Amino acid sequence: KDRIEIFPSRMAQTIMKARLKGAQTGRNLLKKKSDALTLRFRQILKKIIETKMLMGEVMREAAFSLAEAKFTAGDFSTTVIQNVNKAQVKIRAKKDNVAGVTLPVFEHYHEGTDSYELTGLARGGEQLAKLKRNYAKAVELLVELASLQTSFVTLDEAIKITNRRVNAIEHVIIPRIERTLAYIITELDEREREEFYRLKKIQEKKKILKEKS
Amino acid sequence: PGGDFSDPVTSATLGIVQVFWGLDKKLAQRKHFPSVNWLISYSKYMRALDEYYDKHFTEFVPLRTKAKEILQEEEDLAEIVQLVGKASLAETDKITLEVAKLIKDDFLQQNGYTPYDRFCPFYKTVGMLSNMIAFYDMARRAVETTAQSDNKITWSIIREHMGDILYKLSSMKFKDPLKDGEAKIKSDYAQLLEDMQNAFRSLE
Amino acid sequence: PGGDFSDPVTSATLGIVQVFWGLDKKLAQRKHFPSVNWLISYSKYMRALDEYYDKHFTEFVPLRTKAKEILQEEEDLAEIVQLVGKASLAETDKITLEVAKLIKDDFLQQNGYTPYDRFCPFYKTVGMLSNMIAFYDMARRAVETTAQSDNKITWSIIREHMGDILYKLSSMKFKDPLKDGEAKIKSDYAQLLEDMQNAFRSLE
Amino acid sequence: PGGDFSDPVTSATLGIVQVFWGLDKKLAQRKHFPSVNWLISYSKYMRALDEYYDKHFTEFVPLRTKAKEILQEEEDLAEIVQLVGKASLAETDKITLEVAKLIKDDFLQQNGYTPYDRFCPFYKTVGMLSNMIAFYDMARRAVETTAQSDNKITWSIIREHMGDILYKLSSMKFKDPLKDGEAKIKSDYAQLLEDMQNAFRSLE
Amino acid sequence: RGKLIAVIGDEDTVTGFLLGGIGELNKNRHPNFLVVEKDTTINEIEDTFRQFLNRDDIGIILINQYIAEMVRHALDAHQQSIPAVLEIPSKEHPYDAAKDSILRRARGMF
Ligand SMILES: Nc1ncnc2c1ncn2[C@@H]1O[C@H](COP(=O)(O)OP(=O)(O)O)[C@@H](O)[C@H]1O
Repeated sequence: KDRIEIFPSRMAQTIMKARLKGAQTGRNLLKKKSDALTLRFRQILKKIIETKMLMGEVMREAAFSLAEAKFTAGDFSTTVIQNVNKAQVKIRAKKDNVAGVTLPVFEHYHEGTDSYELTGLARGGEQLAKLKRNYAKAVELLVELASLQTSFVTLDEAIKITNRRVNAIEHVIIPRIERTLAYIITELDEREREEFYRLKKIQEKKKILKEKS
Repeated sequence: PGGDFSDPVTSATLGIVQVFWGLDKKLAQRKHFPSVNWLISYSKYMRALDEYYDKHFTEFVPLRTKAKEILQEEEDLAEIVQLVGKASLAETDKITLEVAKLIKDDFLQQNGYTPYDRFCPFYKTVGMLSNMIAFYDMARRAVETTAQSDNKITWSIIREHMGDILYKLSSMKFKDPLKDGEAKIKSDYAQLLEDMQNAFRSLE
Repeated sequence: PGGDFSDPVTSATLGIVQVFWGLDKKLAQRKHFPSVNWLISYSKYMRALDEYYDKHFTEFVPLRTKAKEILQEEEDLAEIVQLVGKASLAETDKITLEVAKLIKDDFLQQNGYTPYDRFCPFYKTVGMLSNMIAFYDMARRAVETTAQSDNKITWSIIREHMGDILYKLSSMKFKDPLKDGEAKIKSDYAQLLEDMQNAFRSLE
Repeated sequence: PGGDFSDPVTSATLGIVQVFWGLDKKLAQRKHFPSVNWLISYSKYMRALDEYYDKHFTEFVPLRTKAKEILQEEEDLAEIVQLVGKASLAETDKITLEVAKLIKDDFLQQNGYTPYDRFCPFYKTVGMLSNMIAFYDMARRAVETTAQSDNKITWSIIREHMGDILYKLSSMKFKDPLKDGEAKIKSDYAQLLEDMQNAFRSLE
Repeated sequence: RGKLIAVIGDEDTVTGFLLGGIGELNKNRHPNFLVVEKDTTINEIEDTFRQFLNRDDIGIILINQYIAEMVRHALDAHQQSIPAVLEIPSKEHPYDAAKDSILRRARGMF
């Protein structure tokens, strides 16, 4: 509403002033935390763009380098798509604190259970070896970029929540407290003007009696 | 007249008296007794009492000073932990909070309707405060010196190691000055001090 | 003076009278008439009229208590929506808000300078309230019995399914008590109920 | 009290007076002198000085309206540059945010502890404002004509094609009104105008 | 450990990522891939992506960019974080900064 339900008195005035000061210090705390998260967001965006560009050029490298190692082992398409026992890249979740928020990122626990060991010892050697080296490094780099994107998303939503809280404390709460402070000042000023009138009446009656008697 | 600090009687009185023991309504609502504010109360005799303490209890004034500093730092941190929520806090802030809670719950808080906490002699008071402040100093030093070394010490691997030293402190207020005595209680407190010293020497 | 209900005459009268119809300027500026507050008003004759309503209308006190509860829950929802937005809300709260808005805009509001709303008999009042609480019950039951299921009939489904029914629920107030009569009004209100019930069978 | 225009005296005097030069302390701490706010100040005598200006300084009122527009636009473009990252800047807005700063630093700022800036006659004032707003106009048209022409001009080319024109603009406020006459300063400003026009045609 | 990477590319890309070392079969013999050519339709694409998401062990879903070009509706509706989803370029069409769902939230900051 336009005011807080309280009764005008010189005790309600200090209570309301305490409330106002507390609210407008909390506002500054939240306004600092939001800009911390915002700086982190603007950094994550830039380095995500750079990692995107570099992994894209790496992907084009791998695209033009696939054919030469393909030319040395026949056609292992059925071999690769039907024979898959156990992938040896794994991923786990870890946290990273930023101003109280817990961004989730990824840890790359490197497992080893290599099934692709036959791989034509005499039909495809260094070619396929460097090929899987390339693509494993690419897998790890894109793991890094995925962790960056996960951070990005959680940070982006927490920024919105904190800005909503700041705007609420700034547009809804503090104006209401200030309104119910101005009202209390007015009402105390109004209580004083009645005691003044009563005392002036008493004095007037005194100075009427003493003179007519 | 409702709780106003500017009642004409209360404002006329505060200009004359030298000691003011204040009333905390929030403490009387949570049933913490005696409900002394300890942040608006004052005494103007703490400089005329100096040569009495410097002759009878020569180690009390530093304990009083440090206790008051701890109780103010806790109030500074409280309205921060309220908004953000104690996630990102230095370990020294954790120790400040968890020693201030001890001081509040076990030293300042007293029960007059019990046969041991009805009248607490001053040797009991000084002993309790001395042991609590000694623990504070030891914990803070431990966490402060091994700050960037290996095996970073924290408040959590202190509450693990010494969990029963943190219980003889939270139960110093149950000794009785008429079933026990002066030398008995003093011996107990000295033994507890040696215990916590040994624990802080072993852990660190 | 000033719209302040804390002036001497209002304070003197409110301790004398048994009914209190308190008007609001916020509702008067939007031309929401009559501008009764419905949150500060009261009547101390609500228990003395139980016999009359039981003997004559007999289906009204339930409707009244239900409508009062809806209007009271909406104001708890609104002061939260004002600070954290309308996204933290369950589906039953999204139903309470819309039903309370329907009640406020098409039951409590009554433009008295029109040929249809200059006077509203009590049978028309109970009929409108019946048809407005039946929808509340049906919608809440539908959103609640298929909650854990994967079909999840929510308020937006109910709203895009029945956009032909909500308009009739809002236009229930345009029925002349004089040009239409009692029988035609009662029949139309009994037909809108069947329309509602069939439309609510349609989405299950 | 504390810069609060609600005291009865301040409210009355602002209700009465027609001009209000708002001196600010914030601008004084930045060494911006004369520290007039230019955003809360006003003057309601601008329609009485219309025969005077139109008879003596005919080409002034348009420059006044333009300068006020520019100084307001540089200010209500504040969150656009903070809540966004200075990059989503339409070339019109780059031109603004630069020429408005040119005005703030070389027209609105005056230094009395000099031999040339104690007194600024009005012919010098209208000359210094006409050259600046003429620049603004030409540099803004040069951009918004080649909007889609494969020869996109931005402030980066404008600031390199005219690197001495901009200095001479920022050096207009050193022409002494006593050691240099009035015809001399008029001819200097006209020469600067024609050089601006040339160096803007040698860019298209 | 607790989560595995997962692919949706083509035969050449899934074999490239098996060479990298990813590609796994469910205990139901379901793969971490669904190869797409001139054969299958987009309803299969979208319910495959749906069962990719709802599967509560997948953390990093790679999808070639030219695959996601018509199922942008399926992945734009994705708004959570941990089911990470990266669109990948290749020689047919390299990386395009326009049709990204993670540069979706960078409006203005460019
Ligand atoms: N129930 C109503 N229906 C239509 N108009 C109304 C209604 N109540 C008030 N008004 C309008 O609002 C104005 C309120 O005036 P009035 O009833 O005299 O209030 P007051 O006596 O408090 O001044 C009227 O002029 C009327 O036009």
